[PDB]
Amino acid sequence: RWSRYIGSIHTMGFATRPTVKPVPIGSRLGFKKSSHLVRLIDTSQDRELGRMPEDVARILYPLLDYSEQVSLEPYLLINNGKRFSVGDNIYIRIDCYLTSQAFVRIHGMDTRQLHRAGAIMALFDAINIQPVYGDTKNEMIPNYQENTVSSSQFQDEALNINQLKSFYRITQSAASLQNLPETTPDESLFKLQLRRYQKQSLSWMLKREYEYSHLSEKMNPLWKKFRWPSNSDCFFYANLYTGEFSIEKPVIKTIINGGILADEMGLGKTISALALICTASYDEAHEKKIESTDTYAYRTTLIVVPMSLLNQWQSEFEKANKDLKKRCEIYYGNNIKDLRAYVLGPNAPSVIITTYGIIQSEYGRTSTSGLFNVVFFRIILDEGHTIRNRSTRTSKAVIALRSSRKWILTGTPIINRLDDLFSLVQFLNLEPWSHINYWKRYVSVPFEKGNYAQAFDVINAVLEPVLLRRTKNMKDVDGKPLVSLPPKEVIVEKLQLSSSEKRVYQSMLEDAENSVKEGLAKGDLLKNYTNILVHILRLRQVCCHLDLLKPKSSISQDKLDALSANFRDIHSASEQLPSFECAICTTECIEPLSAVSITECLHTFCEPCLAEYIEFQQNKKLSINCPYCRMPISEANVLKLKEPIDAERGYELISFHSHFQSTKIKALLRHLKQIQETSPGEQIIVFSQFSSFLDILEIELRSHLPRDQVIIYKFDGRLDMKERTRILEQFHDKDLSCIKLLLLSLKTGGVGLNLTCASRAFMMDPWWSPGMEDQAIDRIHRIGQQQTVKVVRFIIDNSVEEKMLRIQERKRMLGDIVEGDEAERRQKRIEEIQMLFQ
Ligand SMILES: [Hg+2]
Ligand SMILES: [Hg+2]
Ligand SMILES: [Hg+2]
Repeated sequence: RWSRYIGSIHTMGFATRPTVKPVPIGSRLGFKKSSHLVRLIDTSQDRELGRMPEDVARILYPLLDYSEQVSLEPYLLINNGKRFSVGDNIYIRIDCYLTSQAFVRIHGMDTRQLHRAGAIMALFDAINIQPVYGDTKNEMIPNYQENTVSSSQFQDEALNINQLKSFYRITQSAASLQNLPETTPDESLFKLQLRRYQKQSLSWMLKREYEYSHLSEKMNPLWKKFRWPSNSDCFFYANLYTGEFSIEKPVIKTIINGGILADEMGLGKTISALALICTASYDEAHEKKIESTDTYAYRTTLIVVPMSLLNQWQSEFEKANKDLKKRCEIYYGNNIKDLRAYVLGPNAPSVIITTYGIIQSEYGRTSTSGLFNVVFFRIILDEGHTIRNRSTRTSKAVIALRSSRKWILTGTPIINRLDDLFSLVQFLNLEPWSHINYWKRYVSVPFEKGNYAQAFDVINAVLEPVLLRRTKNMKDVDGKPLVSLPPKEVIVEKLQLSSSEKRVYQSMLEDAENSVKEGLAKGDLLKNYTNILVHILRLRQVCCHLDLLKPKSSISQDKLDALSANFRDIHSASEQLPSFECAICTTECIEPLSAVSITECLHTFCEPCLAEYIEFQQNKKLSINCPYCRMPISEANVLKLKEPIDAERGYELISFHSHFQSTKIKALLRHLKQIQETSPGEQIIVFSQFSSFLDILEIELRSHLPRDQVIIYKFDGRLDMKERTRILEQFHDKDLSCIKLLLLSLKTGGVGLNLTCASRAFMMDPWWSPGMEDQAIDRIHRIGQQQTVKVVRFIIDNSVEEKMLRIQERKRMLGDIVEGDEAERRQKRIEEIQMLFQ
């Protein structure tokens, strides 16, 4: 035990009790603890003398609780040789000492610990003691107290795209990261070729797991160094954030296993994670411990991944893994009966891939089968910004997962709020920042009160040792960008027509071929040139959508989800089995459940009873109304329960009749549903030459995609200029919470339309000229762009569209307009038709 002085405070006090004999100048005063009123007493008279000012009482009052930790010895400064009157000023010098009972003495007690760390921090501000810096440019300042540091210009927790690009500009702009060593995995266990940056992330990820056995022979930003005073060793160290002090320099190494791998999309995060698994797939230290002399899955790596990427991960693992001894399986649909026994058993798989929705579903119903009665070896979250909402069942589920090593693979750790990082920290369990009180007191509140640079330094301080972030725009040591971004990548995706679509396309081909046989049997093929191109056009329309030749349900998937929610709310589980009445025959219990017919307004019928009503009302051509409440019920809006009934989900309302989706719209939706989780905020452009096809696409896309995650913009081309630019205005509005689609016509192209924000293009149909399609795509990419423009061309296999592509290939070889008289032009007209029908 010892004591030591660190600073003094000079302040006047207001007299409370008069003094008969004036107090000595060097009076050894004291502080008694009882808008805050801390009392100033003396040691001789044992009476009260004064009340301190408010701004000084706020500093003294909480410090008196830590008496053994920080003692305050106030001395008297001026004696006017007079009895203290009622209101005289008491000039005091408060000598502040530090006792070893605070120094190096380090149940949900965050409030007790922050109150100390804060009162101590306010004490330092009063005595105006500052740390020592040792670099050429000075680092961060001490974080200030509550309702201080010039709090002004209140800012919301939600972030601007400008505000967000400023956050990245500091965490991705760490020190030189181009000198990270390259770890190359041997081809005995891994059959892919990592890039230069991928070998760096592997070495860093192995370093983060402290796997030094796979490296080739390869302080404390929050703490700061203070200096003792010398009036009334020469250094000490402290962390004002937690109130912890240490006589020696605390070089506490990194503690958590793993980290966050944030990288711009296109740097191969998935491949780097796989290289990590193929290098270290089990806890070697645990294996030796158990045999040299339980719920730990010391050999299994759990990968939680979006649903739309569940099969790609299984695929990419098989394409990369060479060691057959380590197996990889997908946990989905309760396929593994006792997963707890599986991952702990002798045949434990090395990798298990599953969905957040599976993690969410098993957390809610208290699934003791697995995933939560087992501590995994390594958890890897792909697109980890899913858990960014602290209050959703999915986040609570992920945070409940236990593992020795944790990884977060996300290209965008912050979507639209600063505290999206908190759950990333809460997952990694970074004490004390996993605790919410530590986060809201040192990051949230200072940010919410406009002192944002203060919060960004704290954020950048905790994530720097744990987060690694590289950018495709970064330069290597040789002088090259990490990724050579081409202007565009165009890919032809061949599709095959549905069973119904082929029968239509084959019928239209007869009329096309028959018209060729007519003109050819009349001595001149061009005599039916106009009549031929008509049938060729109809074939082209059949490829896009059959409705382009000449009832549709009026309920979107968002509405069905809402109707299903209400239906499960009306018919809730209870002691007895679930039963459904019928509005026509008053049957208390409809059997079977597949015979239940539910109207647009959620009223239950027997499927024959409702059908009999509709047939009877349609045979008399009378407006259809619900037999129960007399509301407009459309026949296409009749609903039924999905068969079978999912026990984990409940009743699901699907359309009674089925509706037709063309092969191309089915394929586009297949892409879009995957881009949502692949890359947040992306602007996609959808080209088609047929305007009515764009009208169909708008209706189908908005019906099959959630509104809060996919926003559809369609350029009517028949609107005033201010609205058209207002559409582009909202289309260039980058929103990482959704993806934006611009449906515009290939005919007009992008003439006078800025389309630079687009990262992806979808060509829904080909045209006679390659120039028009090329010109539309070429107005999206501009040199000096962050992302290459990914283009997909949907072409119906063995159809006219495949033929038109061959015509374009001809034009590119010769030209679009190679002039010539009507003698040379007939040959081109004939050859084009031959190329269409061969
Ligand atoms: Hg019925
Ligand atoms: Hg009804
Ligand atoms: Hg050809």
